[PDB]
Amino acid sequence: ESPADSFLKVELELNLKLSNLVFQDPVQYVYNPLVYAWAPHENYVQTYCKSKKEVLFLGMNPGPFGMAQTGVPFGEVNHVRDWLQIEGPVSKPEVEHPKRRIRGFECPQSEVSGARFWSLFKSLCGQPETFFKHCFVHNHCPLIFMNHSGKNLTPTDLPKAQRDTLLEICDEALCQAVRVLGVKLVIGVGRFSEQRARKALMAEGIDVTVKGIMHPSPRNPQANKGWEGIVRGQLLELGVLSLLT
Amino acid sequence: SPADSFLKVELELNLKLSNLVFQDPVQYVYNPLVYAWAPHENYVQTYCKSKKEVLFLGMNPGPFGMAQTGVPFGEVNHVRDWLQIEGPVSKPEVEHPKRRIRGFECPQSEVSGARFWSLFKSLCGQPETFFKHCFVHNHCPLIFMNHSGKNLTPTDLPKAQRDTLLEICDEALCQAVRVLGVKLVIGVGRFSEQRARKALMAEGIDVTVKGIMHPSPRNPQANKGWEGIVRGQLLELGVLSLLT
DNA sequence: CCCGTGAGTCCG
DNA sequence: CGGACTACGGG
Ligand SMILES: O=c1[nH]cc(CO)c(=O)[nH]1
Ligand SMILES: O=c1[nH]cc(CO)c(=O)[nH]1
Repeated sequence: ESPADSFLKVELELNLKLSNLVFQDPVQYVYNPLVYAWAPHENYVQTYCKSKKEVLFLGMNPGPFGMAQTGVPFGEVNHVRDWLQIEGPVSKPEVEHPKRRIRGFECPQSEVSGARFWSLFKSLCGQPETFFKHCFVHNHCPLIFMNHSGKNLTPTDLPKAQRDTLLEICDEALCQAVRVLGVKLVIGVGRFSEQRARKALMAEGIDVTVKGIMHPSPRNPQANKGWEGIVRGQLLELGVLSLLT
Repeated sequence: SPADSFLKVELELNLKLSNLVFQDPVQYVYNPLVYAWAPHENYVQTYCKSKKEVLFLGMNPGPFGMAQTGVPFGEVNHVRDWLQIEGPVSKPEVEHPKRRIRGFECPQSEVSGARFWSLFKSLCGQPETFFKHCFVHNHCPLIFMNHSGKNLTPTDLPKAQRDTLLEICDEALCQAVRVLGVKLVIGVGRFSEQRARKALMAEGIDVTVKGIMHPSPRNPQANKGWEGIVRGQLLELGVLSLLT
C-alpha cells in the first residue's frame, strides 16, 4: 500500500487530457512543469509518498518561481534543495516568455509563498519525514498561464469555456488522487482551493472533510503581517498539530 | 585569428539562433550566415587579419545587401568591386516569393550599403586602409519578413520575440569585442548605438561606444547629405585619422 | 530610421 | 491620488 506509483499515474493521466486543449485570447503561453520538471517531481513523489496519507494540502496552480522551476508544489528552490533535498534536471518548456525563463535549480528568485510555506513546516517538524509521515502536498492544476507581457493568469482569470473545461478535468483528477492517497482531510491553501475542492468531492460524494488555511502569497496584506502566526493557529483549531510533531 | 575566433563566435551564435522560433507577424526568417557563409568567411578572412581599434556596428541585414552577399552593409556593386569578395551563395529553405535570394545577381542596389561603402571608398581609397584598424559587423544576422514580404526590423518585432533574440545578440557582441580587441564601437544608427552601450557596459568591458547617423533612405535626415554629416561625425570622434 | 508622447505593470 | 520603466505614427 504505497500510493506513489498510482499518484504519478493520476498525474500522467491528467497531463494527457490537458495536452489536448487549446488556449486563447489573453493566454499566450502555457507551461506544464509536470512534463519539463518531471524528474524532480518524480523524485519528490517517490521519496515522500511512500505510504498513505491522513492530510492533503492543496494549492491552486504553480507560481513562476517555485513549482514552475523545481517541479515540487510550493517549490521554492532553497527549501526544496536544502530541506526536502530534491534535486533533478529540468529542461525548458517548448516556448518561453523571455521575462519567465525556467532556470531550474539555478533560479536566483525566491518565491515568497513557497518559502513561507515550507519554512513553517520546517519549523513545525524539524525533519521532512516528520511532515510527510501523515501528509502530502499537491496542486489542483499543474499548468501555468501567462498573458502577452509575461503577466501571470490564474485559472479564474481565464475566459469561461476553457476555464470550466479545465477545472472540470482537474476536479476529476483531484478525486482520484484523494482516493489514492487515502486521505481523511484536505486543506486548501487559499479560498479558491478550499472551495474548489469541496465542490469537487461532494459532487462524487467522497466522504472527506475540506478545510482551509490562509494563502501565504504576498499579494495578501494580512499575510505580510504574520502569516506563520495565523496559520500555526489555524492548524491548532483543525486538530492537525499533533500529526506534524 | 582574430579571423578564426571571430568566426567561431559567429557559428556559436547561429546555433543559438537555429533554436528559436518566431511567428505572429513574422512569416519568414532568413540567415545569410548560413546560405551565404562562403562570401562571409572570405570577407572575414580577408579583412580581419589583425586586432582592431574601431567596430562599426549595424543593426541587421537588409533584403538586398547582406541578405544577398553575406557582408555587412553588403551592396553588391561595392562588395564585388571595391572589397572584392565573391562566393557561391545558396538560398534560404523557405523564400518569400517577392524576396528570393539571388546573391551576386541581385539587380537591386541597397541604398544604405551603397552609401556606407562609398563613403569609406572615398575616404580611404583601397580597402586595406579602411581595414588596417577597422572592421564592420551587425548586431543581429537574421532577416525577417511579414506575409506580404515587407521587412521587419528587430524593432518592429513584438517584445517577447525581440527580447529573446537581442539578449542572444548582446553575449555575441561581447564575445566579438573581446575577440577583436576593440577599443571603440560605433553604432550605425541609434538603435545599435544604444543597444551596444547597454550591452558592453553590463559585462563591464573596457570600451567606448559612440554613434553615426544611419544611412537608410527611410531616414529623412539621411537623404540630404548623409555623406557630409557622417564625415562630420567621424571627425568629432576622431577616427578620420586612423582612416588615413 | 528617429523621436515623441504614452499605457501596462510593478512596487514581496 | 505616484514613479520608473520601458507601441506606434508623422516627419
Ligand atoms: O543596419 C544595417 N542596414 C543595412 C544593411 C545591408 O545589408 C546592414 O547590413 N545593416
Ligand atoms: O535601396 C533600398 N535599400 C533598403 C531598403 C530597405 O528595405 C529599400 O526599400 N530600398
